[PDB]
Amino acid sequence: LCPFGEVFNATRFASVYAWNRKRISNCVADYSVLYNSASFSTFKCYGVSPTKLNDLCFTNVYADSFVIRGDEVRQIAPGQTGKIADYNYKLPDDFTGCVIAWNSNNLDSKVGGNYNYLYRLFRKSNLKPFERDISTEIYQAGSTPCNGVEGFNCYFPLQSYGFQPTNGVGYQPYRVVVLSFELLHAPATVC
Amino acid sequence: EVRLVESGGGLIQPGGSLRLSCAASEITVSDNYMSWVRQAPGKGLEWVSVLYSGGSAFYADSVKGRFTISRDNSKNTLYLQMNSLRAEDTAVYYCARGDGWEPPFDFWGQGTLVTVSALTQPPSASGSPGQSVRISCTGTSSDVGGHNFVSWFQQHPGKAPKLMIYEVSKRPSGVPDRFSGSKSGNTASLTVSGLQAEDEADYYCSSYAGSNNLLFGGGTKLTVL
Ligand SMILES: *[C@@H]1O[C@H](CO)[C@@H](O)[C@H](O)[C@H]1NC(C)=O
Repeated sequence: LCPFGEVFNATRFASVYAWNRKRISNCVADYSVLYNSASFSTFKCYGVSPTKLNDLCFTNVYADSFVIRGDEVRQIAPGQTGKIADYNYKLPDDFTGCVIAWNSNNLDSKVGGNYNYLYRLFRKSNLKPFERDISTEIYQAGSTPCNGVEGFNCYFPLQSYGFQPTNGVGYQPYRVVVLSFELLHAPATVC
Repeated sequence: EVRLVESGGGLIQPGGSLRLSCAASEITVSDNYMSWVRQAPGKGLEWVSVLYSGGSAFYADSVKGRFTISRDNSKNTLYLQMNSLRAEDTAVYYCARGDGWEPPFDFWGQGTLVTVSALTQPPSASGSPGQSVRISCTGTSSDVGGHNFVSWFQQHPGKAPKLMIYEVSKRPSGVPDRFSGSKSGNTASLTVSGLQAEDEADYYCSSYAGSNNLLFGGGTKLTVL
């Protein structure tokens, strides 16, 4: 049995800018059980159906997971733009796979704010699909070099979400899992 | 010097077209959130468009499909192409750095006039010199009451708005600490204490409202009596 529980029920999730990727292989995957396994608020598959996923085999399955704002979940889809799609986690236009999300306010918000979850707010250019950027150099927003010194036009590139339990639903944390289905010239190991 | 300098403008008939320019100094347009904000004569502020450092563009519902934001990195200049103009596009158009909530509109151009032929604030408020006044800004749980992306602006006649408070209670460098921002439930408040004649001005609140909607209050005129 594929260790989906390890991904979906992990105690901590990654920050979106440092999104985690888990490789799943050599196992049987029941995606109908996965679909019905909890109340997910988002469960959208692109080019595939979870019922038809049960009759397919893949070389590897990849599960990307992270936390974002509720208002940002729509950016975890092919063809989207915004601070998450552009600078944190980018799906390809031709994405095949599934996107699953659920409200995680009970786990990831703190009274006073959970500042452990971050996203990249400043970046010179957009991310390529499935690119990950974990640099934290002070970001030069003007003509004057920063030399590692924060100040006017010189910004730490990551921002904390600061999730609080009293946030409105759209600003509460949502845990997200993206499933990608890989086909290599190699024996199938996930069926 | 840090500058944002608009050009272009004038009088157009409905269905006409105009392109505005915003030439920056020190601020690097291609590396920043850059926006246009407009103000119809005698009225409040309305966010128009933002251009992201990576090239993504977003637009207010009122202009989507008619306006286009763009830039020339070699000229360090931001542009607003405005097509299919209507009478209701009449406004002073400001460029500004920021997206209006994260990061806030901290730096503003001078404005340029184009003529084509919600958050609840009290219309007015007053206080006495050295005393205090509280300006309220009432939203809903999906904006003011749902997050901390609330800003406050001061605007004097003939000048661009000036960022006074961001993130509910944070003051930009140089803003006097007798300007204080807070929030209770769905209502944000700007408290101005130690009131001085120069505090006479219009004050606007702003809040992100989700789905790339940026809201401004209708403005409060502050009289110091
Ligand atoms: C996560 O845990 C719940 C409760 O323990 C369980 O019902 C669910 O099937 C688990 N999810 C996965 C993907 O294993």
